[PDB]
Amino acid sequence: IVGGYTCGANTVPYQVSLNSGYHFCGGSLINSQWVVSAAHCYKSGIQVRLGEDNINVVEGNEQFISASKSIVHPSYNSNTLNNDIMLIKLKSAASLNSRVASISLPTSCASAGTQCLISGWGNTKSSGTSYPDVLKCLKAPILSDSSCKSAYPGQITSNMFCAGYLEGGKDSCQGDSGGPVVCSGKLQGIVSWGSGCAQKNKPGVYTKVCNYVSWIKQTIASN
Amino acid sequence: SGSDGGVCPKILKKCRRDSDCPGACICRGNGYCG
Ligand SMILES: [Ca+2]
Repeated sequence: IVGGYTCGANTVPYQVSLNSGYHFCGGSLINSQWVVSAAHCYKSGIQVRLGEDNINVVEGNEQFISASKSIVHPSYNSNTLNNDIMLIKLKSAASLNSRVASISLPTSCASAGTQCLISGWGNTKSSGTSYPDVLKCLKAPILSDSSCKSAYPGQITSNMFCAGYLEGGKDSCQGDSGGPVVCSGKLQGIVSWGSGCAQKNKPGVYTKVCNYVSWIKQTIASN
Repeated sequence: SGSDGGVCPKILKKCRRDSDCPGACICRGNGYCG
């Protein structure tokens, strides 16, 4: 997260870290057994870390749970990033508490202008070495379809939206992928991609979660 | 990210060369994709 603020320990209780020997992506807990992340965050043998704040120090509220299943959307395209969503099943159920909690799925899509919370342990500079210990946060609005499509000619599919600031300065960045964009208490986005981080005219691009509610429910029901 | 305006996913990934990186991401001088 570039241009953001320190969240505060466990203030984003649905935020998880995906760890394969090091933190590489975020995710969002949607029930005691399932995490939503990005398809491009797929690895075999993922360990989900919940209740984390400082990912490099044991602080006492963490739960480490291995993924038993990591299910990429069947139509995910790794060049265009269309359908950039993945469901991870936990080997055992997380113990829900004030610091480890699920976030609701949307019942419809959010309109442009809606304010959201974006979070993660991604780079806190647009380039160079600035990977944080503690969770960082950003408030950012959903941008219009026309703004998004003009910023990224030919690159925006029906399954993507832009959020952030056309003036730049505030954005998600490398290490934030797969993490939450939450608006009015619903999980509306997944950190996906961008051209750089926090550059003018190049806002972050996010997976449109509202398009996948049926698929999420069906996958959870059959796995 | 590189300078070409391509699709660069925001994953944190260690790398030695561009082919280690997803999409249009390149391997930056610090050994991470961007
Ligand atoms: Ca910790």
